Amino acid sequence: RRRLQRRIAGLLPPPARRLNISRGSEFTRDVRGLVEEHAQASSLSAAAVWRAGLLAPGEVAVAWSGWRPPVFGDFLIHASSFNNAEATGTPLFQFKQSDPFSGVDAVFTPLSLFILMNHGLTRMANLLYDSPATLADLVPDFGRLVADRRFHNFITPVGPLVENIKSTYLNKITTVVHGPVVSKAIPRSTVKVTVPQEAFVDLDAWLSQPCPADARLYVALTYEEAGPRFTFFQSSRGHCQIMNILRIYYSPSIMHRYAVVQPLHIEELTFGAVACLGTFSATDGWRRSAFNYRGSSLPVVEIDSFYSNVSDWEVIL
Amino acid sequence: EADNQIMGPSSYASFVVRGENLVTAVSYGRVMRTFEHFMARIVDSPEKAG
Amino acid sequence: KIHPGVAMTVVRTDEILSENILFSSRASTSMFIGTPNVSRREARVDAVTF
Amino acid sequence: NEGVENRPFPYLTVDADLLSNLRQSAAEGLFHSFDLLVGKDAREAGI
Amino acid sequence: KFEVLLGVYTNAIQYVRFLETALAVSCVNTEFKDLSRMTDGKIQFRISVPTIAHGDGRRPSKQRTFIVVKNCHKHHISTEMELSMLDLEILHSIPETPVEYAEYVGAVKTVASALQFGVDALERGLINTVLSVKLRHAPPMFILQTLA
Amino acid sequence: STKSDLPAVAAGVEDQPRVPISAAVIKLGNHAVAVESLQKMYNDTQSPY
Repeated sequence: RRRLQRRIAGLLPPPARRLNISRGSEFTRDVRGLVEEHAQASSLSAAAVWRAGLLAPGEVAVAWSGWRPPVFGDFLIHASSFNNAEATGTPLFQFKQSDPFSGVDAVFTPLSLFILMNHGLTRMANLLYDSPATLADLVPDFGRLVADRRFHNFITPVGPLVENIKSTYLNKITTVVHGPVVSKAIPRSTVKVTVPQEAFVDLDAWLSQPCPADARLYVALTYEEAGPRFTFFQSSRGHCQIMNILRIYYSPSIMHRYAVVQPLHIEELTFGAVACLGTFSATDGWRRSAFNYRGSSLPVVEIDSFYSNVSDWEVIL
Repeated sequence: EADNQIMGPSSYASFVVRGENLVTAVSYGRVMRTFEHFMARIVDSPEKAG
Repeated sequence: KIHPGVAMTVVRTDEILSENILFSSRASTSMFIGTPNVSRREARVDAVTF
Repeated sequence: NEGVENRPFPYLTVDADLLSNLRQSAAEGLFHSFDLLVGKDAREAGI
Repeated sequence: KFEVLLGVYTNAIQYVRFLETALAVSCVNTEFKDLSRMTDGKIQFRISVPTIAHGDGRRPSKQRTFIVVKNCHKHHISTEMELSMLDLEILHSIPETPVEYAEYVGAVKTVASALQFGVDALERGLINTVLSVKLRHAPPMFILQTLA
Repeated sequence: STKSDLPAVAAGVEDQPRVPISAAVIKLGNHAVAVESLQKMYNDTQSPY
């Protein structure tokens, strides 16, 4: 009954949320304990681990805040299939391979996906990948898998890259599949998801009341007449709205697909699919930039502060 | 009713590249105006606020 | 441009940006000044909203 | 336009406030070269 | 051949108060700690209305007494500064190299600037609140000219 | 009485010294009113006055 007191005194304390500040010039111990957050990294010493508290269970606590650590999904890829000059924050799209026991993976950035679709944006695609044939056999039968319009249920978005070690023959990437996208380096710095500007469109800008707490990034494969395209939507609504909103936005191209060809078949009838990619702050995100290569540059959409959270593929019609 | 004269500086100011600025100028070619205040501001007592 | 049988009367509204004076008397209100509270609100992925 | 180095310098405090019509100037481009840092990104960058 | 930088300048933020500005003549102020504890305030007046008796026969109004009560207007004011997690995890960490020490006093400078910015935003919000209290409790002059 | 209620209505307003603040004070007869401006305080923060 007193052992329970000493135990419940340790299991009691929630983090002190409010605090009576007196003067901002004071910077006393209470406000430092409010602003201090423990790191996921320290040097391998006894004092550094025992002060950073790396061995704490569940979270990192020196010796439940709305903060959870992320989860990494590491893939091993053919090093020719992934141009290593790409930045940290680019959304990768792992193709579910038809090989039964293959331990090698086939990820795609959307730039590498563009030369897969078609076979400035095209200039940076062909400068980043001089070879449209070593990716045309990663998918073994692209013409069949698109001509029966089942390409959307084979591509699993795995969120953005965070760290990529450049090995020579078989490349190892570390992505973030779910949660808060943040770097793991010895100086920690911010990671920003970069999507190409010509591919990225907006949805509040296309429509031109309330402000939400977060906006959700959407990816959208769609089967047109001239091949598939990977547009990237950003929306601040909910999903069940966005299905009807993109049905309105594609209601031109739905009539165009029924018009320029008549679907005598039955597997052609789907018109793309959309999958949520996660939430970011709806206020100051997607500040544009340009991704500078050795000789050229494409304009890029640099979404800061991503919470990666993949959803599944829902058809559009 | 205007006054006829104002006091003012007679000579131009003197910005001469001293030794450490010259070393930066020789190595990288980038000179800091008043490098001495950089040394007093981020080496000896950087915590003193502006 | 012939006149119909009706005659409309237009109503508009006009916005006039003034620069107002403001008087207030001595000791008009008594004010109960509280205390400042600081608190975080939403610890997102890289920034904690104080 | 994003031309600034954005490094943590030892900055100098001046006597004269410069704050008048500032966001209005940066909205229309009185300055050729500048960088706006809002909230989170207003930290000094790493060496 | 060198490119020179000629100086790195910044603005010194002026510190305002409420008792130092001249709007505080229009109000008296009380440091009341337990204002979240308070729910309602009340000033109750009693004003006896005297009268003069007449000579003629009218209905004589007797001695009257007006009692009015005046209630308090609570005001809440709040802005949101944001700090990056990176400066905070640098702040809890111990520096051992002078490079990390430079980054450490940089993050300390960032968080201290944020703290004085927070109290400065509450100080400006106080005077904004007082001005809105006055500008809601003020009719224009072309009503008080008739009611004078 | 009003002369006996004068410390009673003076709760915490009198046990205070008088420090000077700056104020542009004009005179309208017997009043000594103080015309001031605070658009300096609102032109820093880019808020409409």
